[PDB]
Amino acid sequence: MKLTPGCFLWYLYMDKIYCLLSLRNVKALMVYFHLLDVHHRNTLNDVLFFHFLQHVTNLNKSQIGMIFDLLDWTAVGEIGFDQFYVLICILLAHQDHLEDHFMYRHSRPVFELLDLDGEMNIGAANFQNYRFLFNIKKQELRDLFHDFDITGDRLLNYKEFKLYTIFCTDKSID
Amino acid sequence: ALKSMTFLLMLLLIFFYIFAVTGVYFFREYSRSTIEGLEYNMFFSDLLNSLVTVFILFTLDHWYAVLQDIWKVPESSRVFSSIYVILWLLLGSIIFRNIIVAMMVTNFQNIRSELSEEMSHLEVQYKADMFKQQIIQRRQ
Repeated sequence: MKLTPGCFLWYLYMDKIYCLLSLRNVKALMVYFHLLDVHHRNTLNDVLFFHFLQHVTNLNKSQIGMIFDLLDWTAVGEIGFDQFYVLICILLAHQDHLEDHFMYRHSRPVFELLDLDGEMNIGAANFQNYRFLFNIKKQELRDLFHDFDITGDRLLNYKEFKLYTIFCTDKSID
Repeated sequence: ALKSMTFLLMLLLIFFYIFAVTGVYFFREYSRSTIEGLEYNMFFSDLLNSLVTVFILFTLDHWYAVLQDIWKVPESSRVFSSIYVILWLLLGSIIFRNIIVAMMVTNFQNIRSELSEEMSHLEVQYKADMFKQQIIQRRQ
């Protein structure tokens, strides 16, 4: 197969949701994951993940640890190859201007990445983690949170988050 | 609550300040008199003593006995001094105690109000979730 039907469908979805599908991006990500995973046990250690992040994106140690903790939902002390590929696709050369619009588009659910708790509500800690992952001003983040919190309970619903993302995408396109 | 204590506390302390510094030189002839037999003389002597005694009047303990011990001053028809201290103690005590208890129960009121609106929003979200569950089920 062409590196499993699940990853083939993921690549098809990425090509349908992005203007450019690149050339062997998934293959390069798999090669980097195999290079990072020394034991080839379909898992990578936190030290290896931090070393790869510092070598590629030159991120801070605390930011790399926070990203690894957010990605490892199993909390087993290791990061899987699928999780590493998902993180690489979420980054997608974040220094580019179009990468901000790509991150605003996010993924098919486009809610669970922000909602680390998983209770269909994103808190101030999740907002701070998102602002650490993607560069945004503190005042702008506070204004966006105030605009999103219509009820004033400081909770972000899935429908409200989808509407806010749609409005942001429409404003960016226009 | 103590975050909500913003202006009422400085209003209280500035009323304490103005009334104490007014009452310093009102019963001046109480402490500054040649009467041998007296025991509350030191109450109205110093500025710090004035602060302590007007705080005592604020707490309203033995105001009767304080007034009788100041009655050993020659009674100048009580036209200005006794009515001043009585008005000060009564007004300050009742106004400040009442204003603090009112604002504290107001704090409890808005605490319960925000709690109740949180549960109301949660119930509305639950109703919307159940309705969207029906919508999804019919959509399969």
